[PDB]
Amino acid sequence: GRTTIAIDPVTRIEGHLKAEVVVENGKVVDARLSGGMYRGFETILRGRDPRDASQIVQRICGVCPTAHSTASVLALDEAFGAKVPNNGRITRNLIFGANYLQSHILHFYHLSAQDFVQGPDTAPFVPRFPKSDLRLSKELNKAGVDQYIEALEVRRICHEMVALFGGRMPHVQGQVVGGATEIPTKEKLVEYAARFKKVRDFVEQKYVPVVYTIGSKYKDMFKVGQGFKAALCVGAFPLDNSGKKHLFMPGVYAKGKDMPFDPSKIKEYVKYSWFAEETTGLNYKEGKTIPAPDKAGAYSFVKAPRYDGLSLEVGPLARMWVNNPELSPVGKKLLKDLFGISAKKFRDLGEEAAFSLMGRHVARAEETYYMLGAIEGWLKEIKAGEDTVVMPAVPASAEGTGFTEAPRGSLLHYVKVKDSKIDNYQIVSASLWNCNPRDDMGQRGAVEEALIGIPVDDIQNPVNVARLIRAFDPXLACAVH
Amino acid sequence: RPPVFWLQGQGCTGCSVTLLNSVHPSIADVLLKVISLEFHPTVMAWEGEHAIEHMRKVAEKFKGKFFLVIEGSVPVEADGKYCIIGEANHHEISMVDALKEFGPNAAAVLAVGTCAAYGGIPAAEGSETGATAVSKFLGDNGIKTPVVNIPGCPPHPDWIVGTVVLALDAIKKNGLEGGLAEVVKVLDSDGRPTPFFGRNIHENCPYLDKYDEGVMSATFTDKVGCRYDLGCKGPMTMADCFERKWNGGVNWCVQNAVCIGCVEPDFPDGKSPFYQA
Ligand code: SF4
Ligand code: SF4
Ligand code: FCO
Ligand SMILES: [Cl-]
Ligand SMILES: [Fe+2]
Ligand code: NI
Ligand SMILES: [S]
Repeated sequence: GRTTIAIDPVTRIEGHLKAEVVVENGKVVDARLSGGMYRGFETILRGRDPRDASQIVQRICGVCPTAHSTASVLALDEAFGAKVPNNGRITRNLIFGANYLQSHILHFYHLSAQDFVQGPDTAPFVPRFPKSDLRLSKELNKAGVDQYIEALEVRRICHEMVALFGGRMPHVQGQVVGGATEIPTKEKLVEYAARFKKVRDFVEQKYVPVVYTIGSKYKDMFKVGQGFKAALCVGAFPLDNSGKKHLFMPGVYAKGKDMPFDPSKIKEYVKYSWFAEETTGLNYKEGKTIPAPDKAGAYSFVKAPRYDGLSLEVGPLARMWVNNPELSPVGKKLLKDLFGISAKKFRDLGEEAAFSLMGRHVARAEETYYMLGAIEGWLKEIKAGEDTVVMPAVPASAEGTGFTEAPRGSLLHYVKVKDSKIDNYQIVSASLWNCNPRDDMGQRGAVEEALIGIPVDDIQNPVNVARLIRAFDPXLACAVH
Repeated sequence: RPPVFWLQGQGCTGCSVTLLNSVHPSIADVLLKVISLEFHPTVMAWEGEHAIEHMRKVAEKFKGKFFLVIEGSVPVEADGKYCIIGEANHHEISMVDALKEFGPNAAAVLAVGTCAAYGGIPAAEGSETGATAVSKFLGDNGIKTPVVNIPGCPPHPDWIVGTVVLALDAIKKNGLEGGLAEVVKVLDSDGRPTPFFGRNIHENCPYLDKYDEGVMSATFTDKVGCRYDLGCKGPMTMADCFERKWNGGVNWCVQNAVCIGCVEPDFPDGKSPFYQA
């Protein structure tokens, strides 16, 4: 009574993903995810001037390039000994945070919303599954489409904000070792704040409400997709120049317990990944990337990262759970009205609902709101005209690690410099943590496990397989690099 | 609206994101009024084997008349195992396979982005997947379909949209074969539409006076001097970024920092190190 289903490509994600599930008695009972495309940035980078890395590594992903830019320049800062000016710290936060808004808006509306909203009767919105389980009223559905179309302009405006101090987007020019390449002027800070107002309004008035609204028509989706119920956050957006206070603070959550984040406890397994057997079990400081595309038993170009042997998830859910901030006003309101739930802080959703298919869409909308306040702060904190960069020399031999949170989860770059050239460069990315295969111990990756128990009551219209995946906002370019 | 299939090989999806930033026309207008984007895995409604089957049904219906956009390079090593883009009939589909299947039957191939056009970062020093430019991979396999390169890492949205409109207006006025001939006439030796890649950045740079005076910025944040000593590759780059700029006109690379020559065939290695001349 076991049926295997294969989905390749999973669409309305970034990058190349095959999902294979076994369905039994109307539910997933096993799962395997395959990242099908490899480029090998960690070898491509070797031998280069380290400053090149903060451009090369952005081409890992055109959706989240500012996250790779940030991790890279932070790693180079430590390796070079560069003291980033206070004003450059703030400019970086303005550049990067603006893409948090773009990416989260892009994900819900232009990747996720078609899970619940029927679009216009033309490609690429048709054809689709005959029984797509699209539950919304004609009135709410059209609101979905109207907001989808509006979100196209809103997310474009987010990239205008990125480019004001970042140079262009995708692939910013404005972040380098030592700070930020362009001092914010009063004039362009107005241009930034003007656009920010429009995005704030769309976020508060349209995006956050509609996530709660649409979820209420899908309350069964809060009861599936829990997986391991274990989360990772490495910290992001420095709030001072001490390196200790951050908008998101690091932390691990596993087996109901909060624990601190210790990066020496990260290892990358490759038994079921297409990399040479001899490279398994490595911390990123000793990481190796030797492709083995014919290796028997392997089924993915994604390595299997494990935290102290744990398989964790990352992303807005992970961050909001770890940081347990205050929920937004309209979130409290609509959790009361539409779900009969009383909540003040994010964890008042409780572990089961937060760690759910629909909970991760909720966490992402709440985080988008949360970020509005951070950006407002930096727009006040910034000092128009004050220098944003130092010009440091290339070290002959050095190492550094840059930690941040990409829109989709924890991201670190580690660089080792030898002879003033890149000797090793290792990337542990967000969707790597989510969409990885089994480790050498046979423990499944986070989404592989979160797929367990997903309903497939109609093997010919198995829409919940990819809906669950999309809740994690995957980016297989990031996962494999 | 002609049918368009958008296939991604060794890409970072930056080509698709930059297209979403199109201002005039907006992306909604492009999709709803200019092209019929029949397959695009990042934005389309359906999924998996059904999305591929749909593309084949449209490809078989519109044989010789559909436009094929290729993002990313094509890895030929290990029998194509470095880029699997789908599965139909329990049969994995590599980018090599998919390009041999659809390439011959397209009206034209638009290689968008420096990876597809010229190989780019996946083909750079240190790589080991056999990343290949589209025009090269097709020639190597005897496929005569015309290729138009729209390079850049990423291209400006106006370069992609502009080239599609350019070719559709040519085809309306002169038919399919004649319209495409008129398009080839406006391509430079690197396959690029000269409307967008016909002018050198440096020769049109607003800091050209400082360059000739020898007044060079020594820190990035110094917006008075020429950026040449900081590594600007404007002198070796063919694009109109000095004029149309980026993201609704709010900035461009030379104002903000340096040009890194992302539209040129030798990107990245021939433009590296980025931060010294
Ligand atoms: S070297 Fe660069 S900044 Fe200087 S004039 Fe040329 S294009 Fe402009
Ligand atoms: S200015 Fe140079 S690096 Fe920037 S987009 Fe144009 S060609 Fe590419
Ligand atoms: N966000 C984003 Fe990209 C991924 N996953 C990174 O890191
Ligand atoms: Cl980002
Ligand atoms: Fe890695
Ligand atoms: Ni990404
Ligand atoms: S991403």
